[PDB]
Amino acid sequence: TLEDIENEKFTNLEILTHLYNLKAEIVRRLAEQ
Amino acid sequence: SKKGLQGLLQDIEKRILHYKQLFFKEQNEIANGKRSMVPDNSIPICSDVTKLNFQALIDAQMRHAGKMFDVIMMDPPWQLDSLSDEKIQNMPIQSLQQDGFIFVWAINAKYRVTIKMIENWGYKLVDEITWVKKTVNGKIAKGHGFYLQHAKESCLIGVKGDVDNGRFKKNIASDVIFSERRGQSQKPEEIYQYINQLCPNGNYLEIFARRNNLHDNWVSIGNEL
Amino acid sequence: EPGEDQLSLLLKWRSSYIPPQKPTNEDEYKKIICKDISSEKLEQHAGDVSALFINIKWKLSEGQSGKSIEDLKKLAISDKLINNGIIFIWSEKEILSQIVDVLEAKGFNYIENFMINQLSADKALEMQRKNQWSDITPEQCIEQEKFPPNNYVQDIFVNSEYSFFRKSKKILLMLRKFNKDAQLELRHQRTSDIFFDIFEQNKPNDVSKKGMEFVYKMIETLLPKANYSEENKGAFKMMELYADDKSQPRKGWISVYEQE
Amino acid sequence: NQPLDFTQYAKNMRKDLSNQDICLEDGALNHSYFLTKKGQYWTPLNQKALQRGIELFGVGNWKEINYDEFSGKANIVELELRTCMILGINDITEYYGKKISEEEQEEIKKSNIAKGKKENKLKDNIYQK
DNA sequence: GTTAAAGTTAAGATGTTAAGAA
DNA sequence: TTCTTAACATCTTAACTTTAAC
Ligand SMILES: C[S@@+](CC[C@H](N)C(=O)[O-])C[C@H]1O[C@@H](n2cnc3c(N)ncnc32)[C@H](O)[C@@H]1O
Repeated sequence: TLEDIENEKFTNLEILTHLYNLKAEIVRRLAEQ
Repeated sequence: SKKGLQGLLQDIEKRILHYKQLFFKEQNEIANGKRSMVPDNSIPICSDVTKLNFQALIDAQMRHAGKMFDVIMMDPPWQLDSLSDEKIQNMPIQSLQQDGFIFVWAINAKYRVTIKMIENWGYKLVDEITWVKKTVNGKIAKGHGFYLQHAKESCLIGVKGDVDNGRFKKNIASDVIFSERRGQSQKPEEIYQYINQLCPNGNYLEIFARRNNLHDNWVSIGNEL
Repeated sequence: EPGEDQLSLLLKWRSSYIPPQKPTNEDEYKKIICKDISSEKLEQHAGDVSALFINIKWKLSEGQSGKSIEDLKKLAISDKLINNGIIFIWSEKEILSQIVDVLEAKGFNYIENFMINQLSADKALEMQRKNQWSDITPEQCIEQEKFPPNNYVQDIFVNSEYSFFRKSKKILLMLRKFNKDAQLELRHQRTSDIFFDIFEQNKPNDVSKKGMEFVYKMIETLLPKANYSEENKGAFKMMELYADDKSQPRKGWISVYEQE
Repeated sequence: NQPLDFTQYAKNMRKDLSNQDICLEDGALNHSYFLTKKGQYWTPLNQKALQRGIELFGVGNWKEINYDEFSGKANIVELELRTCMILGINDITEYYGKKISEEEQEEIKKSNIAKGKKENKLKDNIYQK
């Protein structure tokens, strides 16, 4: 969730990539219901 | 959970703002001319060792320096990133060097085969240096093993030709490097200091390298490098 | 406190290893004292052992006393003397490859290595002069286990006289002898492959009584079945060639001496 | 003689055998690539590629521009990250679906820099609204 | 409210050995 | 069937939390 994405060993551009991925998934959820 | 995860959406939008600002600042510093930890006298090559042709390296070195390499380091990706114990030997080390040294790092499972490899290329076994792993408190870092608890990494030194000249100072450094673990498979930086004590002002070649070391005056063949 | 020191924290098995006294009952210890292994016949004083020890003083330089590889070339080892055992031999790096192939021709495959890192007592005394009791002999440091404080142990290694990377090491090459039928009973990991041992300058080729107890105990724990317990009477399964006077007469060992 | 000073020597080796993404002009280490992880550097070839690709193709949809592109190390998130600077503004919602040539892009970039400087809130060339 | 003892856990370039794919 | 090859076989240290005083 919010912690493993915020990991320091994770590179910042891939932090952006996976973090955008869960934004897309959650806004798809709000599109669903 | 609609309103709660809407608040979570607002949270990750604040994360968008913070992270975009952070990366924009770092990239603007990059374009401003920020210098990495790498030194300016590093010669890297990003190509597979079994794929590249070393004759180009040979005549490039002969054109730009007039001599051959002084030290050929290698920390092979041993078979236990896979390679083999024939493809490592078949590559042309005996042409890459004429009068110098070779450091081949070996595990306890690949000792006899490494000695045979070094003796086949024309070198004669002369010395061995061992990395002794350490903990943050200073105790020996012992782990795994079958007959004993392993806390060791070996490396064997083979000499091709003559050594009695201006370079290659005798009776230097020590063969035991007591140092902490700093990676999954990452040799210490004391070995490079020992090398620079051994052959000052040299043209070193290192095979199977990573971006961790990339030192000065080093030719740093690798692929993920 | 001794915990903070790096030297005294690395050297704390010394108080936990006291070698036992000399055997007396004449059943425990065996002596086959003779003139030379390469001269005498073997595999008739013993048979089917599981732990072979060769305390070898390699000559390296021709002027220095010792022996060279041709004695090991002509060494009398058969399937009767050792069939399933593991052979322990002291090795250098000038003749490491030579030792490896001369023991490869007999079937002994290298399986593991066990080294000892030297720490000089003279170096400790000199460093304690250079930093500052401390008016005693290095051998007395080896005996009393009185180790002067040192938080950086990498400076205290011995200073050799090599023509290459300076020598601070002591290697025991152990080589398996595969049989695949009778097998070997062993416990795995109750020994570290490194132990930092205190030495003396101008004499690095001598491991003390505590280091000898350490290596003997790791042999004995590495091969539990060869321990003297109700079945090794006449079935010792352990000997040492080129035996020394210290710590070799042992309950369950055959001490192969060398008469002049 | 001279004991082979290593600056221009290493420059010549990097001209000869090293990768093209490590040496620029005659001799340069290209430090911008050794501080970033492998596979993501945004080479000047990529810079000119998206600079010529933002025109003659529908902006907003980067899948269709990446289908005709290398289809390699061209992940979308880096594209929306680095197209902002070509615009000069972080927000793209007001700049969706319209195509602008490069010189006017630099003009509006300079205008955004000037308005950020006058609005004393610029954070390293980046303007927020 | 602070200090110390007990449970935990995660990592450390092992190897022989029964099983089975050509 | 046969040699490999997956496919299984346990010990120290440093830190982190949890609980019992006091
Ligand atoms: C085990 S690492 C040794 C790195 C060294 N210990 C260091 O950290 O400086 C071996 C490296 O060799 C490279 N390598 C692996 N397989 C290779 C291959 N087949 N050809 C060329 N290079 C290879 C990879 O970069 C890999 O990380």
